[PDB]
Amino acid sequence: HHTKITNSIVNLIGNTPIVKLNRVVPEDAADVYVKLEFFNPGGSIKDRIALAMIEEAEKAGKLQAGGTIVEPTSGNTGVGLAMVAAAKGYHLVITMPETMSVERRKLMQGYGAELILTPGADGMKGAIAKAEELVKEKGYFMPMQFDNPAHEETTGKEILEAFGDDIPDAFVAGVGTGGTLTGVGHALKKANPNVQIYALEPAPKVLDTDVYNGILEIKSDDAITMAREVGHQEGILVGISAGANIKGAIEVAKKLGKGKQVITVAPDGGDRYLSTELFNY
Amino acid sequence: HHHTKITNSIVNLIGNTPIVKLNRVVPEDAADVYVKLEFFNPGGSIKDRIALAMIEEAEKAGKLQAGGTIVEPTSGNTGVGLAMVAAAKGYHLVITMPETMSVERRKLMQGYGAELILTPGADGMKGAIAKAEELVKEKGYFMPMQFDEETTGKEILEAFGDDIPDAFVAGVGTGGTLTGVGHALKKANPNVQIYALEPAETDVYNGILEIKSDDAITMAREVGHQEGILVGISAGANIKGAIEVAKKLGKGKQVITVAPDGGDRYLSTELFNY
Repeated sequence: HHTKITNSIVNLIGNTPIVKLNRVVPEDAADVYVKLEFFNPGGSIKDRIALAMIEEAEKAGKLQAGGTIVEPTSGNTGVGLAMVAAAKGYHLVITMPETMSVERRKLMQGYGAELILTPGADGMKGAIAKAEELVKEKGYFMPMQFDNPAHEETTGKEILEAFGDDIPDAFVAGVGTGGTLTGVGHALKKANPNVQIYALEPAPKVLDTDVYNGILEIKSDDAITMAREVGHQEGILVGISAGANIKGAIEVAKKLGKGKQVITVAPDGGDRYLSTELFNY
Repeated sequence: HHHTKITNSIVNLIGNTPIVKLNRVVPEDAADVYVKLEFFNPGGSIKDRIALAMIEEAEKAGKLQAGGTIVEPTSGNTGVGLAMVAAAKGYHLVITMPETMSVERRKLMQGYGAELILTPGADGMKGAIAKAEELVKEKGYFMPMQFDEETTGKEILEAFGDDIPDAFVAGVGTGGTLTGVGHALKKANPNVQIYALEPAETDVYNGILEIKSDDAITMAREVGHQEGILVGISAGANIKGAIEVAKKLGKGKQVITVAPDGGDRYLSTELFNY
């Protein structure tokens, strides 16, 4: 059956659908499928990685029932975690600059996260320190950031779940640091040694490429064009970052050729870009 | 077996938003309450699957051909789902609407390649209906008729995941959806009780429920906090009604309701205090 009945919201975390593109892909390319992460507020790969870390903390005794998660976070990262935290039944404390995520914080608060606004003057440093202080002072559990070195097994399984156990010939995604992408690269590589992993960037900033086959750069105007094409032709209203990913995925698809599979991700919907030249008309 | 779906087409997701048990807000001695999370896909509603069903029926009947045009009137929160559906389907879509329609909603519709025809703001939905009807009469475009079949039934049942509850609760709307749902569910289970929710002020509804706005907001906040599902006010109203029904049904039975709206849409409102 197409409509899923599930006993818990937690089963949905990072489990947004993976959808074939049927109109914008060249006839001679690999198939391009897009994980529609923008569907569901806790619907990203990163979100299920965050759920994994929470489960592994339970397993390692480091977080017990009616405990508190503390996290120096912002954006759709913090929204995802707030979703995850409330889904799992834990009190969540988010520390952030007062200057960061006007209204995106109301989203976090909507999931019953406790927000601690740190002074603008320090930025992220002030937020990190306050979280660190809260660990030291209140005995809250702070997730280790994925990017920094100092289980892998549960991580891999969780990533595989977010893929629906589909192992592509190539995966293409945006990066913050590249941390998430590295974890994904590792998990996919376990299942297919030949998988190609591509970081996508817009047209200091220095990536760790150890697990990557390629860094792809996409022009902003191209990202917008691709997004509009997906909207019009596919009926999936993707954002600019999604559009950038789709454009990248197609490039890789043209190289791979017929009968291969490329997976990419749509982190963002068109909704977020109402002010931009995405919505001309 | 697998939680992430791999799918060949976006069309397969239309009306197929997940049905999720509430685990915290419902008394243990009540029926279970499940909520169709319609807001977690832009084409994710029951109404959207109904619209796809109508399109497929027109296709099969030849009332809509390849390279044909769908025309539909719209106002308020309505039109985005259809635009999704049409672009998914590969057809030209013409949407008629009062010039008083949200620029936001319009750009969304345009984002899916919809052609917008702005009808006089003074004539509201009636102007939009007449223009749509005029376009049917003039150019032979196909109008769904989603405004104030055996395969219809089956498609509604698919939007339920073939889960037939003891009770279903939803907002009245214009009439369309709730009527169709009530027929398909009663055909499937003659025992089913249907409840129509109204804002506190046919043969299909067993009961009319009224839920005060304050109640709706409180419910929605509790769902956000306790369940981790950021629902809107109208969802809150539905969940409150569902629980009331659930309390009367008792342990071992099932209430299905719908979340039409996310919390997102209400950042201005009493929902976001703090």
